[PDB]
Amino acid sequence: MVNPTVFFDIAVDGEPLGRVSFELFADKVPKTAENFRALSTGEKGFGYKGSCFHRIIPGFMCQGGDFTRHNGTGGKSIYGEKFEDENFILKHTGPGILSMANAGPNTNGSQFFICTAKTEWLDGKHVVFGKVKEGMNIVEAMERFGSRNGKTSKKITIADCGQLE
Amino acid sequence: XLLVTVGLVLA
Repeated sequence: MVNPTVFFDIAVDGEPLGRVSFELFADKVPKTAENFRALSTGEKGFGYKGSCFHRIIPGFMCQGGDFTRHNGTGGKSIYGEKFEDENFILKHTGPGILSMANAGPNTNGSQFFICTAKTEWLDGKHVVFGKVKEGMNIVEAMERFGSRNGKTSKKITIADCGQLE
Repeated sequence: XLLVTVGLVLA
């Protein structure tokens, strides 16, 4: 068993920026890691390709994963619309942590965020399931288009994504 | 504030 690695190719108003790859901790949170892995390959017939990062707050995080409404209100899991908080073993310890957005206990869908700082106030409330493995410099580049209120100044999209390993 | 929610985004 080896944890899966998936990648996103990021574009800024259609111009390629670069590739970010992620290691998913399927050994600790198998169900949450599976959900993100299948949405990155698009194998259930829907997923992250073509979707955008709709909320980026510099020094905090980049949020995305709404492939239905595209505006921060949608997305769904591969298990139905929402699923349970699998566990909170891992914490939001620094830059590069991959975690699930939600609207309270047991409401995980497809929306996720990549932390650019330690955000310990989300520990025990948001399930951590991966980390940036390569491409942290592309995540830093993405922050330049965010704002204190979250609106981005450019359209940041997942031009392509898939599983590497 | 600094939350990451889906639906009602708070301060």
